[PDB]
Amino acid sequence: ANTFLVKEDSKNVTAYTPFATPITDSKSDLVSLAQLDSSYQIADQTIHNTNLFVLFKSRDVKVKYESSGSNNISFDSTSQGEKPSYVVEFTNSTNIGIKWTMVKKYQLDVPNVSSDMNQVLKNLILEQPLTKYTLNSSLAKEKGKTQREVHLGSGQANQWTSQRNQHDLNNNPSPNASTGFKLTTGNAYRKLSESWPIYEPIDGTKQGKGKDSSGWSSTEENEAKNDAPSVSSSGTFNKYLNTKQALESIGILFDDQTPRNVITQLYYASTSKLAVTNNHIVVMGNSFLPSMWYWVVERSAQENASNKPTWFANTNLDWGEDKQKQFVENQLGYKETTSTNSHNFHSKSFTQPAYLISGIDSVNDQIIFSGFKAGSVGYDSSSSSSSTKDQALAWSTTTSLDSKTGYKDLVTNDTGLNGPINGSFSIQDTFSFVVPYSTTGPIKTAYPVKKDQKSTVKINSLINATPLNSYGDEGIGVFDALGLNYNFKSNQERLPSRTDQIFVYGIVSPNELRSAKSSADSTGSDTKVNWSNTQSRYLPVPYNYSEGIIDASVTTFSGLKSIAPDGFANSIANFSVGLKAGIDPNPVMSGKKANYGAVVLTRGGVVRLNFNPGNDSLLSTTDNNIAPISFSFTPFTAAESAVDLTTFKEVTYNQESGLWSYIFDSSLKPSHDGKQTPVTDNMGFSVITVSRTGIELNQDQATTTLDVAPSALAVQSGIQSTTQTLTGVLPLSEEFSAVIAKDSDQNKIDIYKNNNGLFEIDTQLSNSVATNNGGLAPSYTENRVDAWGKVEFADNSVLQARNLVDKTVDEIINTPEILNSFFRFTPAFEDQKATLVATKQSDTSLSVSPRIQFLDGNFYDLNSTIAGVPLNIGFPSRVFAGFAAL
Ligand SMILES: OC[C@H]1O[C@@H](O)[C@H](O)[C@@H](O)[C@@H]1O
Ligand SMILES: [K+]
Repeated sequence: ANTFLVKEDSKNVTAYTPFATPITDSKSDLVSLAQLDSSYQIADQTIHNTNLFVLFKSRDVKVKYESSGSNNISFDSTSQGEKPSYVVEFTNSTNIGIKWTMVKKYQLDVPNVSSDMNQVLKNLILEQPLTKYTLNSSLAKEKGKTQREVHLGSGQANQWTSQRNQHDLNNNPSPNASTGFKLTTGNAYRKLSESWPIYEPIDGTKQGKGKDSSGWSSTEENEAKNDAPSVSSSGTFNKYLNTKQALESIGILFDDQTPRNVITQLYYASTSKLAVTNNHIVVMGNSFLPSMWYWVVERSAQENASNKPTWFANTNLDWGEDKQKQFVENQLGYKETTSTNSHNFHSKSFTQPAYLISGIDSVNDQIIFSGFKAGSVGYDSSSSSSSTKDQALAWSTTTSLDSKTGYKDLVTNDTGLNGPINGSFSIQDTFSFVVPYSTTGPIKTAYPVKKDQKSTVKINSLINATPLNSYGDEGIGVFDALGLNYNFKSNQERLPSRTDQIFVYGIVSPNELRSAKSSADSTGSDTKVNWSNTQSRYLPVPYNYSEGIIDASVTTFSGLKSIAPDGFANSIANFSVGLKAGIDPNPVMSGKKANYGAVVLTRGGVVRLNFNPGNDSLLSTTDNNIAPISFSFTPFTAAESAVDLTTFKEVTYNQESGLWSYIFDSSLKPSHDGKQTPVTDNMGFSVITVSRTGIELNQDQATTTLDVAPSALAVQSGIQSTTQTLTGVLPLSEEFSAVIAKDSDQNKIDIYKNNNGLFEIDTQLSNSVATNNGGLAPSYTENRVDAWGKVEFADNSVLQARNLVDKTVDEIINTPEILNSFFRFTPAFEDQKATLVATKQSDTSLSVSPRIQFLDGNFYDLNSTIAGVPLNIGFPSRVFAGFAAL
């Protein structure tokens, strides 16, 4: 397709030429054409093999979770909420213009619930979602019991050394290590059948009700409402933010002022992104809410099937080592043959149940994904003298200082594997949050349930709204979240978490997508998928997005000062958006296959994912000292960091340039603040351009293997505005972009020109391109250097003067270099090219008409079409006469 598809609104897609003009009648209500009702909106769209695949979801959708029976998750079929999300394949049925017709329609059904799964879902609890306005202090949660309070009691670290052997804690130096955080204050935690509030606590260390749902609605909700009342009032906001409009902006659904139940929000968020292969449609969730499931649709699915989603809790990833998997699985909750009705994901042999998915794409017949591990830990829901009551069980898993430095060794270090170990330690006359070693034998970690309460205790599963496991308001949590934990060695290597701020990526083969479909369709007990072409990576938020961190008074989440420039009030929770794959246009040594990669934005930088196209694997190298070479992180400068990542609108890739274009649109900002103040900086847009860097695979015998990861560079391109409403950005070429925007209520075309890496508006080219006189393409004027340069034809007297009269028309016509001498071209931009096309008119004469490059690098002439429609640009023709018939 010689066209650009532009989503004009939530229902309509219009086809645009490279001249930034709409193809007449191309505008299509794809919702109406999918035979869906007006409550449906376009979530995402992609081209595969010339057909258009669109993901729809409905603002009317209602889902319920019933703890008993066994079709536990269903749509609310009463009223009008039986509104599943749909993928639709459209094909263009005309050779002239655009007429979308529906080919195939696929319903995304609610997930199956096994007996085993439903025992976990029963007491599953989920944090209220993170917004734009969530503060470091909002996330902060009350520090839980120490490891020795849980095990021994109110009863002294004098008896810590005598006793740690009777509680499986041999040689453990960390009696004062935290066992997690309290669920009586903080961000609201709610079951699948409950609703999140519109209120966020300013200090979650004091003002939340956490999971104390019943406390919230009888006591604290009234307080929050009087403090933080929705705009018509104006309130004090001493204690609570009100983020209703910010919740709406991230796809939270509402019955008036009340958010719909969690299961509804999960389903609605879960149908956000699609990708398409020869055999499959894959649907995944957005970067804003955790998702617990994803669809694998078989494109052959009969004309009307219910395509079942696969649980992530049934989807085993390779985390890079078996050990990196154990760290995640051990902190999911208490496993035990001995305990009763104590059901969590770990105890029921499930794996990591939730991700904050960056996006999904396809290259060749492979699916590529990335996301953040959503924090998931056990909590103690006991009712009576249980010490950890109403407490989440979570702990830093950050590698000790003594660890073998060399990635393999850093990430497989035993520190905090089975339970708590870090807090604070003064070695010599200096200090560390990290345990200084990994004596009388090997150091032991144990799960913070004391031996006696082993058979009585109720440890259930929760899911956090961010990539942090541990919200506890201690020093280590800040250092875990911000990447500040360093060894004291030679080359001073950074010590990673493997539970907090963990990024996940992979490539998924068609067989691997087939097992997921088989897991989703499992009768009875849960079937499992293994995805083996996957990795994880400790990816903290840049420490320089915070201020005033003490060391040389220890700062925790409740006092940590955000200066985060990227649209988030918080400086501790990482975020990712716009994963996108592309084939490298740069040739490879022959007998090897084309290179491909993907990129994704995270807070403070771009990540490059590197694949080996030989066998559609993660790129790797033989040495385990150097870090999985499938991942590279390049930090942003100030200009990239100033971009509000919550305004991400779309990402395209151009195979000719080998460049990614990330579009940001400020109209996506919410109407109002957490203080209910109208947001006024919602005008404008921004483009970030991503390019590959480093030595790429298979250039020459030398680079058949690599021991340095290819990476990417994100550059705020110069294409931005604080004044215009965006309609679209057309990346015509590496040298040019067209922006369609409105100042008033009509669409204006701006041409941005790339000057040595920086895009600048070119007002003369803009005026040339915009002067199309209501046609599809820029006008042509003889006397003007316009979008088409300027052509001056030689006079007819050049034939006689050059003794070309002694040549025939047929000779001249088969000598392109003679007929390049019948004009002088002035280019409008450097290296714009032009040739003359010749036509015999008689035995003695011919005409010539120019063929001229536009900004896209394509040649146009009298016969040019877009979508089969003649452009009728207005190129001249010139007769030359007096040639011989020899
Ligand atoms: O158990 C920890 C203790 O080890 C002993 O050898 C020292 O007396 C203390 O300085 C230290 O706090
Ligand atoms: K011209």
